[PDB]
Amino acid sequence: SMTRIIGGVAGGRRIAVPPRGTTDRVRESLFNIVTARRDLTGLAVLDLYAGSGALGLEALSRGAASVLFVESDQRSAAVIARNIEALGLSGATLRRGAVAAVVAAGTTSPVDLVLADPPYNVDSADVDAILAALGTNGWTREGTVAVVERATTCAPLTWPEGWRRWPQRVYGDTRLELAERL
Amino acid sequence: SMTRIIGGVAGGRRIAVPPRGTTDRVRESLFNIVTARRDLTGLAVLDLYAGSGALGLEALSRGAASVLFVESDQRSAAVIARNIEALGLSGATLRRGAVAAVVAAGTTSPVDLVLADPPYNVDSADVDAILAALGTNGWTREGTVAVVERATTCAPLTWPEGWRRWPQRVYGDTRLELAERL
Amino acid sequence: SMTRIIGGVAGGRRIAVPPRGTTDRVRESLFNIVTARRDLTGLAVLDLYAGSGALGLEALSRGAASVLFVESDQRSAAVIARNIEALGLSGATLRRGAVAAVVAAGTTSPVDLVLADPPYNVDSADVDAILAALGTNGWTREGTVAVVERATTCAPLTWPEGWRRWPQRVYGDTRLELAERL
Repeated sequence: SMTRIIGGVAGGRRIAVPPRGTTDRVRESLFNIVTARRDLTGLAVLDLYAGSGALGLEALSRGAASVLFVESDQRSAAVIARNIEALGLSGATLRRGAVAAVVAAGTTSPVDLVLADPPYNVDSADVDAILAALGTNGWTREGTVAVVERATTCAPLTWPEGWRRWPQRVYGDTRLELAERL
Repeated sequence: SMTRIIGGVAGGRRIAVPPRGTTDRVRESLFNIVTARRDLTGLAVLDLYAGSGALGLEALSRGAASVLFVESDQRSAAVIARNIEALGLSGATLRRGAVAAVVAAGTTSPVDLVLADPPYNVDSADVDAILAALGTNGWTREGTVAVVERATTCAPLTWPEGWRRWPQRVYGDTRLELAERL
Repeated sequence: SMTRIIGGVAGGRRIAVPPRGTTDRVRESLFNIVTARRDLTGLAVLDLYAGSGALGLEALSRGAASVLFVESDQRSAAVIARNIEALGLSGATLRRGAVAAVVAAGTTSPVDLVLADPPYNVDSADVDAILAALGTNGWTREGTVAVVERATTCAPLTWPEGWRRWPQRVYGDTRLELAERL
């Protein structure tokens, strides 16, 4: 199947989705929330468990300078690459690998916005460990926003350390947890 | 003379200016900067040395929930009141009094955005004392943005405390200094 | 012009006065009243809108441990400094700046006695806000005495909070308002 980029310069353009996931309201809202509180212009973005790439590509559409997509599934990575090419927007890099492993090894290049939509079978307590790692392994700096999409049946996240949680939002059966590094 | 509100629901509407200050680019750019990094929706605003009220009325036009205008000069207060009326927007309060003395006495009602364009004969070191007072006397909370408009010939401000300075902007012979409370 | 210190170790010594306010009985009586109820020995004093410094210097003469003089006018600050040096008494500090802005920014060092002779052009409502600020911003502690000298044509002060007013005194066309922090 396909979904559509919501807003920005590629708004209304179609992108492919790998096999299931499993909304437009959720993605629209996510970016209304973020862009209400931050300009995407010039921002570096990390899109974890990227899947189709819908979240990172939305960010690029709305003026982010860079997005690193991290995705473990090879067919999903192919779909991401195809979507990057179809949109024609600069600044995308694709890293195919086990997400928690990439996150574990860290970086010297922090981002300003982390987007994550883990698969159904990732427990919230392992996500919590990823959130700690974002803080300590170079991925974030003061002001970095992290957004995690989870089904409402998943246990809520436990934010670490020095993150200020934003208000929690629900949409049908999906929850968005949002926080910023102090 | 008159100037115009730049954007928001009253964009284009005229407002009166007291016996002069003495731009549209400065006011436009101020709000481009702030509204890139913060949603004005629902915010509480403090407009110090308000003069015509152009800054605080701009904030109201763009969706601020409240503005407290503070102004010492009686004719200027009269102009501000006329402008609140002319515009017809809710959420405005006018307090006529000596601005530093108002700030000194404090509040239990913090704001999210402080706008200040002090007259030419207020020294920067006195503004510095006001910026400290905003911190300690109830006017601010974590996340509050402060913006001070000064002629380029004035000495730069010394931010106190735990404010993080944003990049400094200059426009002709006006500087804007912007910061947020950590 | 010149005036004389009334009492204390510097009793009867001359001090210079800036371009005028515009008495000896007022200052004599002020200290008769205060020293009837409080010992000056070892006290910390604040002299706001100090002008010539005549009040704070009187306090030092009678045994105050310290006086912080606050005065905005540069020639007046020069006169205070000259008077401090002429008397030769220790414990004087001179802070030149906008008085309400100094008061706004506060302190971690309270005083026992506040003396204030605001200029004619300062409204009683702005003095009232200073009086509030004195209580909340670190300038006072339990027992601190505040004394404000005003022309009888000025409206009376509104004392805040947990101040107990002492009896009001009048001397020609000057009033003294005295109170103590509960």
